[PDB]
Amino acid sequence: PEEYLPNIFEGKKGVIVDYGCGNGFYCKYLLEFATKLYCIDINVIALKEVKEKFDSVITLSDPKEIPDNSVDFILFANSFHDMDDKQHVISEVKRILKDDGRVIIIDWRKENTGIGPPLSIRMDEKDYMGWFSNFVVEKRFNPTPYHFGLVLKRKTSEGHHHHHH
Amino acid sequence: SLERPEEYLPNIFEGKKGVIVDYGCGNGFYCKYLLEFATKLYCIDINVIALKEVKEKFDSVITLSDPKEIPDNSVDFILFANSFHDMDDKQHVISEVKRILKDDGRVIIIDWRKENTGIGPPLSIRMDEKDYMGWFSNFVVEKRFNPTPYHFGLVLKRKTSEGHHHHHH
Ligand SMILES: [Zn+2]
Ligand SMILES: [Zn+2]
Ligand SMILES: [Zn+2]
Ligand SMILES: [Zn+2]
Ligand SMILES: [Zn+2]
Ligand SMILES: [Zn+2]
Repeated sequence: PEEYLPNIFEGKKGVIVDYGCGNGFYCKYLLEFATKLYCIDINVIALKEVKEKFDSVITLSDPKEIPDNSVDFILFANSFHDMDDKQHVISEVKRILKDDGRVIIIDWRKENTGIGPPLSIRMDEKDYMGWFSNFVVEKRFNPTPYHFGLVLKRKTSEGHHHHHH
Repeated sequence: SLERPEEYLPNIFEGKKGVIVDYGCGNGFYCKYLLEFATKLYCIDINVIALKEVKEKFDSVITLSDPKEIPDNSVDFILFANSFHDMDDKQHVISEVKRILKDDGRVIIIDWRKENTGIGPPLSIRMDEKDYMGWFSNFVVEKRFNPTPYHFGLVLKRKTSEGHHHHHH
């Protein structure tokens, strides 16, 4: 995790959102790069466990109170596939992310791996880029043999720019 | 500046730097004074642009439309500075005040006296001590102070309770 994360945040420390933190695994690895760190999760127990370890982290049930055009990186570590309200999620990601921000996807490979979650709930790159349709992949990486990783960025737009700042 | 908060805030906060909430922060007047005392500072206001101006000037401040995302039993001081009397959902506000405040937390009220002082908001919308304690009825006044000659000021603590303590921690 040290193996791959620094490559991604190496250049630019900033406002990070751990979107669907559950486990709380990735938080310690994000704190080193974070001016502010938000952890968002619908599960209240999971949020308590994080507040108990890490007092500086802003815990939220939902991204509503994250200001518009304020976020540098959003991480979905194994979290998006079973998240509720995927449309609302994508819509909030677009609102909170700066024009120059990045979305980081880490999820299980769409293969029988033996461990990890049920195969029917798993998504692959092509599935992610259906939901994240205003984005394009900028890098790929391999967190473990059973996972994949994307770093995503907004499609360059020429139309109007209605994204509020 | 009619209000000179350097003259009464320190006496309140001195012993006890901590988690503070400016509830109805509006103007954002009190923020610089509260920053020198807050381990965390939350600013709450329904007015979306008022919050914007607070964000533009004070980046450590956590701005919220509402106190929902503030954790249970996590707060030391809550300030209501000229803000309760016209606040929406007063019973929802008291309820949230009770949920987020610690057992030993304090509520600070500053508001306009309920007489015609010429300056200030219309006399009809104003509340005195007695009005405040109808809303903050699980609390008692611990100290009183006079921020200005047109304002009153209270420091409030929770009533001591013999019974159950259902307040989640
Ligand atoms: Zn715990
Ligand atoms: Zn829904
Ligand atoms: Zn934009
Ligand atoms: Zn402004
Ligand atoms: Zn209402
Ligand atoms: Zn309690």
